[PDB]
Amino acid sequence: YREGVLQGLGTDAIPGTDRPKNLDGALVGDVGFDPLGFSNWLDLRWAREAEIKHGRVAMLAATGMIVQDVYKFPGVQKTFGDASMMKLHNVAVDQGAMQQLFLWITVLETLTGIPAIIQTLNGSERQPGDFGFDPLGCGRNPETLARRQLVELKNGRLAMIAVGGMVHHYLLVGRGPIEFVKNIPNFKNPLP
Amino acid sequence: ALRTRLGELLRPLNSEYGKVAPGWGTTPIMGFVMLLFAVFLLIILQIYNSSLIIENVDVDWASLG
Amino acid sequence: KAAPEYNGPSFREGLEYVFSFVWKPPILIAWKPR
Amino acid sequence: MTPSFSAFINSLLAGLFIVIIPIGTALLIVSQSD
Amino acid sequence: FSAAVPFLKRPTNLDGQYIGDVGFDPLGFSDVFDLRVLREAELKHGRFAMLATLGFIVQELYTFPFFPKMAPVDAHDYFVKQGGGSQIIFWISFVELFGVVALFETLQGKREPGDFAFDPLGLAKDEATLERYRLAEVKHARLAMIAIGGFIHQYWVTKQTVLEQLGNFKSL
Ligand code: CLA
Ligand code: KC2
Ligand code: KC2
Ligand SMILES: CC1=C(C#C/C(C)=C/C=C/C(C)=C/C=C/C=C(C)/C=C/C=C(\C)C#CC2=C(C)C[C@@H](O)CC2(C)C)C(C)(C)C[C@H](O)C1
Ligand SMILES: CC1=C(C#C/C(C)=C/C=C/C(C)=C/C=C/C=C(C)/C=C/C=C(C)/C=C/C2=C(C)CCCC2(C)C)C(C)(C)C[C@H](O)C1
Ligand SMILES: CC1=C(C#C/C(C)=C/C=C/C(C)=C/C=C/C=C(C)/C=C/C=C(C)/C=C/C2=C(C)CCCC2(C)C)C(C)(C)C[C@H](O)C1
Repeated sequence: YREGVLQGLGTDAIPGTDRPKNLDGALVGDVGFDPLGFSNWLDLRWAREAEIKHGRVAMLAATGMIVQDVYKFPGVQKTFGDASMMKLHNVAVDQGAMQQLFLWITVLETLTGIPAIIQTLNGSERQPGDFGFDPLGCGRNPETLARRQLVELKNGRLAMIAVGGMVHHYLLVGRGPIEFVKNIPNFKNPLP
Repeated sequence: ALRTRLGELLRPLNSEYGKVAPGWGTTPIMGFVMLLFAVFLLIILQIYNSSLIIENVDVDWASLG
Repeated sequence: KAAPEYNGPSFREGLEYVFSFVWKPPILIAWKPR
Repeated sequence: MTPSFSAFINSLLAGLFIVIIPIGTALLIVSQSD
Repeated sequence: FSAAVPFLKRPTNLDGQYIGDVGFDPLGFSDVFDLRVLREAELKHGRFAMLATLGFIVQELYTFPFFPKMAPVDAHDYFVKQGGGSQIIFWISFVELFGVVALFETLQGKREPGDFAFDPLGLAKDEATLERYRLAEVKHARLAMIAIGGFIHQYWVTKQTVLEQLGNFKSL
């Protein structure tokens, strides 16, 4: 609904084959690519709630491996040694950082993360993925928010693939996002 | 039916026969607690079976002293 | 020299009320489920 | 955390993600579809 | 439409009748137990904490001469044995028998939860002043219950009393 040309009916540009039936103009960012009909049995409200949160973690994770090979905060260097991104999920669980990023995130999801899905499942007004966080009102302007909702999800659909790639590439060869772009060859194969 | 002091004392405990909660009620909580109990039973079984060796848990007679 | 009529629970029931103080106080009724 | 405990937790995860999650997904996907 | 959490809906029985209500009942404890019993508890925990926080601070700066000088938490142990502990338990228990009678009254609806009718110095002049203060107490009780838990755990780790730790941060 930013434009029907970008999303929604008539914008199914897979050879259309009609359109996955449950999928329709209403859900944001629908081009109708549902080969496996997941929409068919599924609650697209948990389905739509589930896609945006995976997208937001990944855009945040991805900004992260990229801004971690490129920067480390005051300190970090002395602890953490200087280590690639998966090793951090093994050292951190012991320096304690991560375990105090699962405490507060668990507190986040339990207190607000789980009621909101139940309300969306219950038929409560909030749309899948709406936590009503708009501290600076880019959202306020109604026209721009519609562009943002299509923007938010598309970048998240992109980031989840990129972060999945960053993690896949590094274990096989290289270190991190920046370095893998840095060394093109399978020439050096630094171990994970 | 004989009425007794102890019978009248304990009568409300045996009063709501067939009273049920609607639908599924607390079934997910029961399933979660059963899953935790199953995990606990697996842990203690593998500890006794010596397939799970926690530090300072010597499953042996020599651990008595 | 007041003398109340006390048309109320017999002496034995009062001893029971006093016993119910120690085996049935109202401490846990407050946490009854709804 | 002995290597034995690590094997136990990963065994729980694999059983969840290779046995429980795939089979359960299929039953919900095909039950709802028919 | 909970105000505190815009996303979650207001829990059904948190309607602002009790002051201190921002609709924050995410896990829905309100529905399962009587709200009136819960307010009694909020304030009763808060009241112990709001006092204890003062004590950890005072016990650190000064201790009466007859008692040996000890860190605030250490004392739970000396006092278990000197026998002071029993006295502070006996009395707080005695006050509480009356508290059981008070609660049962709240359940019968004849007492506002948390009201022991103690305003000796008569600070509460008007029904608005009562609402202002009553909110303040509920806010302080909530802050204090968090802080007392902190003073204790930080000592269990730093092994330093709260004011001393602030002076010498001694980061892990
Ligand atoms: C044990 C102390 C205690 C008790 C009995 C209550 C009781 C109450 N509160 Mg209060 N509250 C407390 C502490 C407490 N609160 C603290 C510390 C804060 C500050 C965060 C608040 C902030 C607060 C607000 C803002 C509001 C209430 C409200 C309420 C009422 C309804 C919510 C409810 O049922 O909560 C039940 C609470 C419990 C059963 C205690 C939690 C026990 C859990 C299961 C254990 C884990 C808790 C843990 C500390 C939190 C996670 C932290 C993580 C690191 C592990 C009820 C009278 C609402 C109200 O006024 O309605 C009348 C309201 O709007 N409370
Ligand atoms: C808000 C920005 C900021 C972030 C996001 C951040 C994250 C982390 C993480 C990741 C979770 C770890 C693991 C970590 C650990 C250490 N930090 Mg900290 N840190 C930040 C700020 C500062 C400043 C300003 C200083 C500092 C210090 C140290 C020392 C030194 C002691 C040593 O010598 O061992 C250690 C070990 C000092 C330093 O050396 O910085 C040059 C110091 O001045 N940090 N820090
Ligand atoms: C879907 C997951 C995924 C995504 C989204 C993704 C994106 C990008 C982008 C962004 C557009 C670039 C620019 C890029 C570049 C390279 N990728 Mg790559 N990539 C992904 C997955 C894999 C796997 C599984 C392998 C791989 C490889 C390489 C090599 C080879 C260098 C070499 O031969 O040494 C180079 C230059 C191989 C490698 O890592 O060798 C161990 C290898 O098997 N990637 N990759
Ligand atoms: C509201 C809400 C929820 C919630 C919540 C929360 C966050 C509840 C948290 C509650 C807390 C933290 C209650 C803390 C009470 C602390 C007390 C009573 C301390 C007493 C100390 C004493 C008596 C002492 C002492 C001492 C003194 C003074 C000095 C020493 O010498 C000796 C000694 C050690 C004896 C959630 C989200 C869960 C769900 C929900 O939907 C709604
Ligand atoms: C911390 C931790 C670790 C970790 C970890 C992590 C973070 C692992 C994360 C891995 C992720 C995110 C993998 C996903 C990769 C993306 C895939 C497979 C999709 C590709 C797209 C495809 C195939 C098609 C797309 C497409 C569609 C749908 C069809 C049409 C066209 C097209 C657009 C191309 C360990 C596990 C390593 C262990 C360590 O001890 C600790
Ligand atoms: C056992 C022991 C003793 C003892 C003892 C004692 C007194 C133990 C008591 C410990 C206490 C009271 C711990 C408190 C934990 C409270 C937490 C984590 C809540 C934080 C608030 C949060 C997370 C707020 C979150 C929030 C924020 C603002 C934003 C989001 C919304 C909201 C959810 C409202 C001794 C000392 C007597 C000695 C003896 O030898 C042994």
